[PDB]
Amino acid sequence: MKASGTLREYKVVGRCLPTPKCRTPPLYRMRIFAPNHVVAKSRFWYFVSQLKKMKKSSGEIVYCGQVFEKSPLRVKNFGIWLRYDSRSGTHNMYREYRDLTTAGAVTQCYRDMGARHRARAHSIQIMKVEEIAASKCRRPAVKQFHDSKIKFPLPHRVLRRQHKPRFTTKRPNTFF
Amino acid sequence: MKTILSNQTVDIPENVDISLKGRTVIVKGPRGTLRRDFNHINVELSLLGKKKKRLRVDKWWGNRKELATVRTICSHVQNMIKGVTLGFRYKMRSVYAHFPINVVIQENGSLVEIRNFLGEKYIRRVRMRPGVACSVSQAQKDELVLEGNDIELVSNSAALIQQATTVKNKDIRKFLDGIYVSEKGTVQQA
Amino acid sequence: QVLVLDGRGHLLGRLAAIVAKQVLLGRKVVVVRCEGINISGNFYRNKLKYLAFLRKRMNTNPSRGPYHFRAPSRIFWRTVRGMLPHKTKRGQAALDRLKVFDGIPPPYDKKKRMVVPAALKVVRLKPTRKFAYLGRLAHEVGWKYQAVTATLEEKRKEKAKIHYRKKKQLMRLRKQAEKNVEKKISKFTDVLKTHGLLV
Amino acid sequence: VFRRFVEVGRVAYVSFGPHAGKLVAIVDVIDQNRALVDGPCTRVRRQAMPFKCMQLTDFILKFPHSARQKYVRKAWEKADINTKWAATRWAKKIEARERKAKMTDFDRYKVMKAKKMRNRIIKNEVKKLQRAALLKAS
RNA sequence: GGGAAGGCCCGGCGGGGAAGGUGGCCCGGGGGGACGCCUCGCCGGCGGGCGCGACCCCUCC
RNA sequence: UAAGGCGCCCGAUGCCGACGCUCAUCAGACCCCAGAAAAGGUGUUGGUUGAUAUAGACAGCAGGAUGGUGGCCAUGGAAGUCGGAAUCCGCUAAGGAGUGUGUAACAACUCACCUGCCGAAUCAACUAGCCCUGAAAAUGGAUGGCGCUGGAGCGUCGGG
RNA sequence: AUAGCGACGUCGCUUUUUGAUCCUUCGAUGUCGGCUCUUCCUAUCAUUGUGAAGCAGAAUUCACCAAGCGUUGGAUUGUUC
RNA sequence: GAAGCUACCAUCUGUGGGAUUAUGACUGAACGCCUCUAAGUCAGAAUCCCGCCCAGGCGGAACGAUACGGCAGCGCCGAGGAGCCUCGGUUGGCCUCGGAUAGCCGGUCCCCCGCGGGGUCCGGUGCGGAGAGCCCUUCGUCCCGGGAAACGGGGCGCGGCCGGA
Ligand SMILES: [Mg+2]
Ligand SMILES: [Mg+2]
Ligand SMILES: [Mg+2]
Ligand SMILES: [Mg+2]
Ligand SMILES: [Mg+2]
Ligand SMILES: [Mg+2]
Ligand SMILES: [Mg+2]
Ligand SMILES: [Mg+2]
Ligand SMILES: [Mg+2]
Repeated sequence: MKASGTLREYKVVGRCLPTPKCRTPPLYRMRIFAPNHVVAKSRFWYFVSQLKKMKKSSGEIVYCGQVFEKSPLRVKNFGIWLRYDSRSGTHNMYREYRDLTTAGAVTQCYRDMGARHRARAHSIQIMKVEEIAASKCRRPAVKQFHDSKIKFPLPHRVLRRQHKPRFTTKRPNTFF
Repeated sequence: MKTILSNQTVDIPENVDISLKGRTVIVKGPRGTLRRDFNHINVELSLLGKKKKRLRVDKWWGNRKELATVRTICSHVQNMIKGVTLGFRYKMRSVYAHFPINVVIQENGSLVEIRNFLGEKYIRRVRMRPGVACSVSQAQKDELVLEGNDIELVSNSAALIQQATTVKNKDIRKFLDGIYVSEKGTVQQA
Repeated sequence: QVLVLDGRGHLLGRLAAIVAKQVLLGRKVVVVRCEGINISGNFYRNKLKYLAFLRKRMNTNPSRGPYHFRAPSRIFWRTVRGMLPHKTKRGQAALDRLKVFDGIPPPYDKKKRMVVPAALKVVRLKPTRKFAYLGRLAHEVGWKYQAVTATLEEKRKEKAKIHYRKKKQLMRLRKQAEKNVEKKISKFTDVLKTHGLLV
Repeated sequence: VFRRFVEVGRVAYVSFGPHAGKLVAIVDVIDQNRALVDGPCTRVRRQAMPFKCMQLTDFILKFPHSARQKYVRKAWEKADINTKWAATRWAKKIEARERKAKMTDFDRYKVMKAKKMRNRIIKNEVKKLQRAALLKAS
């Protein structure tokens, strides 16, 4: 996978072709976070090949569709169970993020993995994404945003658009 | 992780007053005035509460590396308050085996001359920091008293006149000679 | 038509790149008060870098080797030279359009000096980092005129304070006159207000 | 010292981006550098927004930290933010800047002509006052 | 996904839940406003003070 | 347009680019490629596993830290502290036939363990990122150079 | 065990030893030493400043910043050694 | 054996600071204690840099004199007079506080020190005492009227006084 842009969540269900052995193979459903449906289908085939004895040549994508966010206006806490490959050994972890959308949280997860462990999208295997109550949250970086009377200033505002007035007689102010 | 807010408050006594101009603090009390700036820390100082009751230090969005500065600022301010109301008295003693250490104070406590340190013909001459007064303690065979208002200045003078007397090219585990800080108290007790 | 820049608070390379581009684009640029320029990184690091530069000299004949100028103005001049094609006629002609100065000379003290926000320390560096003063670095590398320029700068500042006080007084007279004559200049003011030059 | 904080219910002015030049009300803080906001009455659909693009104003209106747009609009109308913002000096400077940008060539000439007289009268009167002050000093 | 949310009408109305707990209540302090302890200001007056003890007497934030 | 790039040299980010990580008194900076390992860090950032904490911990400041018995084999001397197995009981809020310092042996100090004050989170053992130690060659010297630390560095990414 | 050493192992660095190769030079790059002279490196013998010893002093070890300044006169041998 | 050269084979002379390394420390958090370190601070050397010393840049400064007496050449001035040749680029000016950024700017008597500097208070603060700005603004001339000015405008038109390294 190439974690291009913001990811989208896809529900993908697939099955083996009917064979003389069995008329109706069971349908298997999976949640895939992907830039588009093509890579979503590729990832589905990869995961189902690891899990069951299924291959794209001996299977078919029964359905593949984007699943939209149920409540994209409520800020939520997301717990992600994840499996990734390091330079020496592979590790399971659990990370919490804070965002409005499941796809946004997973994209945050990919960027954070790249930033903190140099792990790449082809190394990360995302396992579980769940909405987690603020009481069940356990990472302080997320927990510290759980209060009714949140209040903090913007202390040191760095001047942007530094080049539009490229030569200015003021020395800029950073306190607003 | 950067903490949203880290704060700590310091209570100041009634006999002393505190005035701050940005990040520099001025403490005025019975024994004098102490000024100290904190422009190299980059946190928020607030003299909240009428009757000048408390001084609060705030730090917004700081990692653990600069979260440590809050308590060090508060400790510095408390030390300034203590040195203004009570003052700092560093008492030190001279330890020798055979040759007595002859210490004489001149410039009314600003210069210290040390002679006969291990039969030394050389004379050690150490100058105190401005605002630190040296004296030879009464009711004691051999002991020096450093009086001051700034703990940093007093302790720096003590360290200066302690490191001025070090044994060279010999076993310092046997040649335990020189002047060492016996204790660090206040000019007047509470 | 000449661009007069003030060095105080600006970073060395960040200012040098902009100056070099402006000079190449044909504009005449004079940068002033070069000893106020600062460099990122701590003072010991920057001093070590300059000492490493000092160590580079031609073994057989140092008189022909690299020339290590000690004045802050010439240091800034050389780092600007490093960003120009000075081996060509175009590069040399460009380099001849730049003037550097320690302190602020009489041709320019009575002028308004420009500022480049894209190269300012307060904009480009977070407050927790360490920086070094080019003036101090040059002085303890072997610049011999730190004190003289300091006294001259003090004199210039104390003259500019008098000039600024006079400017404040004269303007205050201007504002008092404005509120005095509002009665008969009111009809000339509503037009500016409606066209948004006075609100 | 800090006077403008980021809490629930503060009115902020969006500087750049899609909704540039519009007021908005902070509903929640999503993360360190993102807030969930909406301008129920200033025509800004509820959405997330980075802190880098809003400038804090000194207007606070009370509602719970996740109240719906109905109650946000109720509080906005009750506090009557629009007229107070239009009356503050900040919006006056913005509106004057917009006027100067919109000014065409004929009004540019008229402004030049008016400014000529304004400056001439002020300069003459300033000269009179300076001479009077010099005489008073003497 | 015959769009997912969202908007308006307190839509009405069914019951249930805790918390990033609104009121209310209890504890604590920073307070103040009636200023009820001095000091000046004009024995009566108001304004000056950028006054001065309060304290559960409340009383508000 | 490809590959590669867009601080200046040097055409192109003079985007109000997004999220993080990193301070180096030897920083780092792009296939071939032009320089480094085992082993370490209470530098900092993530993660895994196990503990104990209002029956009041972790510090920290103070009080105790006992009898059989100087247990048996021993050595010239071994009282607990050089040596060989075991390691009991009553008193107990608790004390090990002992964690260490000390003497030839004691003595003495000290620890395990339990109490008083303090009143909410605290301990480890691993694992992986960046940085640091490991890291020494000869003409002066090379991320291409200048230089760069709210990056012009590193990782994941978006428009132009 | 770790003042000082360090077995059985195991990871490196250097090109002042020798190898291995045969890329350049066979219409020729004068092939050992010594003498003379300059400069450079540090893996520091001495000197300056330090830290640790099974450092009482003296003497002597181990380690750190460090190449600024010194590192000789002779018998034997063509010698380098 | 003069003079002159000349020898540790004679004789004379050979220097002071600064920032700092290693290291030892102060205050002091992180981590209730502790800690040379994280912020801040101190001492510190045959090292490094500079001074002393040698040279003095397609680098400057101050000052002196500046071309006959038959011719003449020169220097300064006449907002000195026409021009001729050649080299080009440009196509309105901004004449100024210092500086901070986890803060600034401007007024102020209501006070205190030496007109200036502090205190209180009042105003502004995505900088309307703004460089996202300010100033000047040019088709020209002729009549009459209104607005501003009568103190103003223009004068190598003037003679002085200060203002500058
Ligand atoms: Mg010795
Ligand atoms: Mg390139
Ligand atoms: Mg030859
Ligand atoms: Mg030949
Ligand atoms: Mg070495
Ligand atoms: Mg020194
Ligand atoms: Mg140190
Ligand atoms: Mg020092
Ligand atoms: Mg022309």
